[PDB]
Amino acid sequence: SPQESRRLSIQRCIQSLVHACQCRNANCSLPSCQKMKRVVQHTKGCKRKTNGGCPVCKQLIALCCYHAKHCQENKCPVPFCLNIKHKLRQQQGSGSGSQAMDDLMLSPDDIEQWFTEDPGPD
Ligand SMILES: [Zn+2]
Ligand SMILES: [Zn+2]
Ligand SMILES: [Zn+2]
Repeated sequence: SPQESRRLSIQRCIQSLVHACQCRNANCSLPSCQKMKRVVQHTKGCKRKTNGGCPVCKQLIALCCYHAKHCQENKCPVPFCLNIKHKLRQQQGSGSGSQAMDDLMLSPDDIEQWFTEDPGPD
């Protein structure tokens, strides 16, 4: 199924995201660690975050929201996860399922563009 490949790509980026948020080795050798650290340091200093119109915060929110549904830690390292878990425990309570029942709202190859074609000089 294409949903398994989609879940695998999203899980690649979610593991890279939680890794990047807990990575005390900052100038790390992992490829997606450095890609996630760029967008995490960006959004922490941003003023147009998803609610406004920022595409990098919105694209980071897509993977952080997919992550937060499954995450169960008291104080997880991901910046948006805590906020998303609080609103989801208030609204949904029971979280989300697996594979065929997941946050399938995005393309798995497009997540690889979100960290390559993001806002900057040209
Ligand atoms: Zn790292
Ligand atoms: Zn932003
Ligand atoms: Zn989390």
